[PDB]
Order: sequence, then C-alpha cells, then structure tokens
Amino acid sequence: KNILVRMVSEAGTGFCFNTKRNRLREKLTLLHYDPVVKQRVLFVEKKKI
Amino acid sequence: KFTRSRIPEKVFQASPEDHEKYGGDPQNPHKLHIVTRIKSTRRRPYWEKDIIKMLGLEKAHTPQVHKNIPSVNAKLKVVKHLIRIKPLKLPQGLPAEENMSNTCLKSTGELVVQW
Amino acid sequence: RRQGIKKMEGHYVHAGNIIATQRHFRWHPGAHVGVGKNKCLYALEEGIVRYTKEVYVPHPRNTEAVDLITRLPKGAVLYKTFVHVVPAKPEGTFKLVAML
RNA sequence: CUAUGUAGCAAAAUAGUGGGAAGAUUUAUAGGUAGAGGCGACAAACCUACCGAGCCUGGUGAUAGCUGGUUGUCCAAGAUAGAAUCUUAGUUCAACUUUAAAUUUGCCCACAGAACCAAAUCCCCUUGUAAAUUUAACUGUUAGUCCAAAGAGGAACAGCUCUUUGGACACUAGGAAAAAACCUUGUAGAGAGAGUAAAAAAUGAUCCCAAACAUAUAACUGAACUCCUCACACCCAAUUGGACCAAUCUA
RNA sequence: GACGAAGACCCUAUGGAGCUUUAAUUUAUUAAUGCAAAACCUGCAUUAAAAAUUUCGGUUGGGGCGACCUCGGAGCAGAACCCAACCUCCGAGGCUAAGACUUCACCAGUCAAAGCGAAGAUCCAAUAACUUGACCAACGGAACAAGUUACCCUAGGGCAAUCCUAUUCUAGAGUCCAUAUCAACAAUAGGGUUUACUGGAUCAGGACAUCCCGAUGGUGCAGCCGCUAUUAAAGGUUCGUUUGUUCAACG
Ligand SMILES: [Mg+2]
Ligand SMILES: [Mg+2]
Ligand SMILES: [Mg+2]
Ligand SMILES: [Mg+2]
Ligand SMILES: [Mg+2]
Ligand SMILES: [Mg+2]
Ligand SMILES: [Mg+2]
Ligand SMILES: [Mg+2]
Ligand SMILES: [Mg+2]
Ligand SMILES: [Mg+2]
Ligand SMILES: [Mg+2]
Ligand SMILES: [Mg+2]
Ligand SMILES: [Mg+2]
Repeated sequence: KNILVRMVSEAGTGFCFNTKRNRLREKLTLLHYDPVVKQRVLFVEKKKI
Repeated sequence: KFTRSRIPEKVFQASPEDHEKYGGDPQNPHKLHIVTRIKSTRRRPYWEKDIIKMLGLEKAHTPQVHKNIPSVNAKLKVVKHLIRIKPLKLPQGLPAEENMSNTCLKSTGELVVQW
Repeated sequence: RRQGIKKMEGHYVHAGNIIATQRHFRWHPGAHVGVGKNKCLYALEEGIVRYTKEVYVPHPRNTEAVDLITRLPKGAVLYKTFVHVVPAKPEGTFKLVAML
C-alpha cells in the first residue's frame, strides 16, 4: 500500500533519505529543507525502495 | 501476608484503674526506662532483630537504660513483647562525680549509692 | 513498566529530573513542572517538590474535558492533584566586575 | 526334547532321547579372498573365545556441560531477587559473599505527602545507633525444603503446580516419644555452684502396649540462655582473609 | 529377614555409530554428452547415477497428537516499585544540549529545559555517496542440515469435585399399617477413578465386615428349613472341562 522512496534534492545535490508515499499516488514532489545551504528547495523522488 | 504491626494508640492510654495498679502517676512522669530482654530475637522478623541490636539489648537480661521520649518509645512499641520495661527510680538523686564508682541497681529498679 | 512517583514530597529535584512517570493524568503539572509527550512530569527549575490539591479548568481547545465541566451542578468543581517545585536558589547575584 | 552341570570335566560339556548317514554328504592336506573390506542356501551370520563392523601400534595425556576423587594445625567473615542463552545436568551478566582502600553519612523513624477507577507499602526532620556509599581485586552460590499468612490452578480435596510477606533448616543447645522445618535459645573454654525459658490432657489384619495413681496446702524440676570463680581467637556448606607447621634438599 | 549377593525398562547429553530419504551441502571420482587441445588423451562446462560430510531447537495429556516461541493492553499483583503461568480475555510487524527515567544484567529503549535554524543485533555483499535491504518470526539471531533406531553403543539420573457402600427424618409403598421389607433424594460415616483431546504349586500368619458348625431375639417361619438382627474366629472352607490382565462359564 505504501512504498519507501529515496527522495533527492536539486540544488545542493547529494541528499538522500527514504520517505513514504502511497503506492496509489503518482510521483511526489515537496518543498522542504536542504541543510547544505539550509534553504527551502524542491525535493523529488528518484527510485522506489 | 505477614506485615509489620501498627498498634492503635488506644491501647497506650493508662486508665484510672491501671494507675493505682502500678507504681506510676500521670503527671510528673519518669525520666529513664530500665529495659531488659526476656525473649529471643531468633524466630522473629528482621525488623525486630535490628531494633534490638540498636537499643543495646543484644545480650540476655543484662538491664540497659534509655530515655522516656517518644522517639525511643516508637522503637519499644515494636519490641514490647521481647522486653520488660520498668521505670528507673532515684530516691537519693543523681550521683555526684563522687559516688559514681559506688552505685548499685536493686531489683526493684532503684539506683542507690554505696549499696 | 514502573509508572509511579520517582521524587516524593520534600525532595530536592534539579532541572530536568523526572518527577513522575504516568500512564493517564494522575498528577497534573503545576508550577515549574513540565510535561512531555508521554505525560512524564519533569522539574523545570531547581528546588523542592510539593503536592497540592487545586481546581481544574481545562483548555477550551480540548474537547473531552470542556464538555464534562459543562455537565456539573451549580456550585460544582473538579478538584485535582498537582505537583509543584518551589525553587530554592535565586536567579542570580551581582558582583563587582570593574572599579573604574 | 529332557535332566545333570552353572568358577562346571568344559569360557557351551555329560547321559539319554533324536535328524542325516552314496550325497546339495563328511573329511585330512597346501593355496586364495582382508576391515566399510572379505564371505554369506540373509541370521546383521561369520572373519582366532567378547563383530550393527576384527585386532595391534601411532595421532593420544583424544574429548567428555557426565560419574568418581582431591592429602597438615588453628582462627575469622560467610546462603536461595533476576535476565539471556540449540538453554533449564551448563555458562555469562547482575544480586549476595570476601579482602584492601577512600570518604561521609547509612538504617530505624513520627508530622506532611503519593487517583481518578483490607493487612500494609513508599518518602524523610528528629531519636537509638555505627554503619553506609565509593574505589581497586578476585573466586563461590543461583532457579532448595517445611511452617504462618494472602492469592491463582486442581473442590473450597487430593499432602497437588505456581506468585508474594515472614520464620526456620542446610549452624549450637533444651523440649513435644522417636523428630532438619513446631516451641525455647545463640559468640563458643574449666567448675563435683545458682536462677530461669519452653515443657504433663480433658470427657481390621505378627503381640494390648510405659507401670500406676480419684484429695497432705504449690511450690519444685528443667539448657551450651543468664549470674557466679577463673580463662578467652578457640561450634556453618560453597567461597574468601589470616597465624602457624611436619619431613626433605641447598647456603 | 539381612532392600541378601547379573539382565531389563523410562529420561538426559548441542555423547557416538548408523538406516532411509522428496534434509543441507558437494561432484572430488566415474558415465554421457557439449566446447577448445595435438585417428586418443588433456582442460572447462552441463546433466545423471554412485557415493562422501553433516544435523535432529524449546514449554508440554500420562512422555506422544496439537499448539505456541517477539512486543503491547486488562484481574492475579485491592493502596510506591517488582512478582509466575500450557492462569484468566484481545492486536501489531531539523541540528545541538544541562539534567534524568528504564522492562530488575548487558544490548537496546524513553523524556528533556535552555541554544541554533525552519514553520530485529554483528558480519557480508551494491554502493563515490547521502548510507541500504530480504532472511534472521526458533523474533539476543548457527550463513546453508529432515524422518528414524525392536540390532543400537558409551556417560549418567530414576480427609475425592463425579462416585462405591452402611446408619440417620420417615416419606412412598407394601390387600389395613414405616419399622416384616425395599427404602428414593439428601446428611454422617469408611474407601478410589491413569489415560483421550501378574498367576500356580508348597507352606501358610492374621482380621471378622461369618459361608458352615455353636448360642440368642423377632418374625408375616402358626413347625425343620426361610427371613432378617445380636454374639462367636477354637475348627473347616472339594474335585473337574474350556482359558490364561489373571476372571468367567459350565458338570
Ligand atoms: Mg579427561
Ligand atoms: Mg548440560
Ligand atoms: Mg563465624
Ligand atoms: Mg526521613
Ligand atoms: Mg553465653
Ligand atoms: Mg544441551
Ligand atoms: Mg551427536
Ligand atoms: Mg500484564
Ligand atoms: Mg518476567
Ligand atoms: Mg535495564
Ligand atoms: Mg528548545
Ligand atoms: Mg533460538
Ligand atoms: Mg529467546
């Protein structure tokens, strides 16, 4: 029902963390915190886990 | 289970019938208790072995003196069935720095000088 | 599990020390006693712990309590227990630093 | 098949009664098959008296959470929470125990205090006490029995499994007949001294089971408890500390 | 009679040796092929047989069958903490930092003022990485191992809920009537019920709750005998067919 996916950022790359998403939902994007620059950036999924 | 016993205070209330039965008096009570052990600590719970070890009553009869203040009575109300308490009587007053080495305690509980 | 008092009345509790671990709200927080997410009570300010009985006036934001108090007769009140820490030391002192 | 014999005459025999006895018979002589192998009219039968796997030497002082043992004198502290484990016949950690060392509080404990849904318990000022915590260093015990009590299981029984509070035992001594578990009692030696503690019954199957006693004043008897004269380290298991030392060799 | 001086049966061991396999791991050896090597051998791979090494988790009706095995919530555990269950009823698989709590060890686990910034273990492999997963659910986890030993060997351990029977109220009956008989339930007494989810011969000692013989009461026996009741343990208490949880039937 739910899948853990490694979400990665765009600006200040290299971040990786397994967040949750309902499998019935499409590809996910969020606005959250990048600590390399400590700013709000759009994070997007890359590959399901 | 088996537990410590909290004696109701109602028992420790001398009556007008008890007062003339023992040589005592409500007013002007007595300074010191002379206490002796007449029963074994063995076969009794540890919270009585320790009390007896604390009041100096380790040996058998071997009388020993204690204050008549509630801090000690609370201890004697736990071991009241393994001891005899009598009131020390001083019909000649406390001895002086002379007559300390010539005192004597009679079986009636009176401390006296020079036998 | 050990969900009971861990600092009893008249005990010297420093900052952050847990006063009581509980399941339900047996002991509500009082003066200088903070609550955690698990309802643990901990001592915010160094001092001496006391327990008291006070009147209960729940948050209106809460619902399971704001309505029960609405079901009580005239002259009624919900009393409940609280655990406070009377602070011991003062906040600070002033000392000579420079004589210019 | 029976009897004798059972360290016997014999580590399988003797006496009788029996099956075969010109055959797939029986037998002397030399040779062959060799051990996870041989041989087997398969019975796990036999391979030098003991073969579901010979015997000897070596690896080998195999390994053994199992059984059995473990050697001079004397003294002292010293016992039944628990957790995990191809684990409950054992180990490791903890708890308890011991020694040495540092420091200052430890135990008992009234008043106050601990929730909405009976016993008691927890916590501390004082008080009686002198112990407790900490550090350094090791071993040993560990899932015990009975009795009083409150519960759960089997009736509220089966002398029943289990949890909890306490006591005793595995330590001395006296009593209830004998008696680990009930009652009395602890710190230890000598005495041809003394005082006590507990402690006596009322009104089915070998052979009953102390003997007796209705009425002379309630006191006495009774310990390693206590006192007395003298002397003192001189009555626990596992474990731990200490003081001595027999005999031999050497300087 | 001195539990008088070999052989069995039950349980245990992370003992041993096996047997079978559709239990795990292997193809080293052989046989087929297939591919390279100069008509045969050498090397590699796949498939099979033949073997080879290896293991048999835990709590339990009565051992087996069958369940469960980690974590969480309610009574036992009435009032700080803790306390068992194959006892009782159900589900789950932002960074930094004073102080503390804890599932009685450890390993894990839990709360958190201020301050700065935004609003189910270890090992292994793939990995630049930021770190990552399944199994480990026998849930403190051997990386991968089952069924079974009637041929087995060694070390070792070994005051009855439901009921049977007699006495109490007679109350129900008995052609009239409780007592001439059963005497229902119950109560008071003495005695057992283990499986499912050891006789015979020989010699017998003893009790009486007496089968006979002996003594006595009543009778509805008008009488021997019958019936019940009291007393009585000196004596006696058969031979056979069929069969051997041991009785039962039959002459
Ligand atoms: Mg050995
Ligand atoms: Mg073992
Ligand atoms: Mg000693
Ligand atoms: Mg206090
Ligand atoms: Mg003595
Ligand atoms: Mg084992
Ligand atoms: Mg084995
Ligand atoms: Mg529970
Ligand atoms: Mg537990
Ligand atoms: Mg812990
Ligand atoms: Mg903050
Ligand atoms: Mg396991
Ligand atoms: Mg486990």
